[PDB]
Amino acid sequence: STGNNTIDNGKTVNKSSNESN
Amino acid sequence: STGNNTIDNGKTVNKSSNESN
Repeated sequence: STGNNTIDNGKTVNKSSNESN
Repeated sequence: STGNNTIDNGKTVNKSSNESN
């Protein structure tokens, strides 16, 4: 908000599969 | 969003194989 009053909204979705043998 | 209302969307796909012996 100043003295126009800029607004933002964010989403991140981060799956990360893994395997090791 | 200001007081135009810029929007962005991003995707990254990062596989990383590995092996060691």
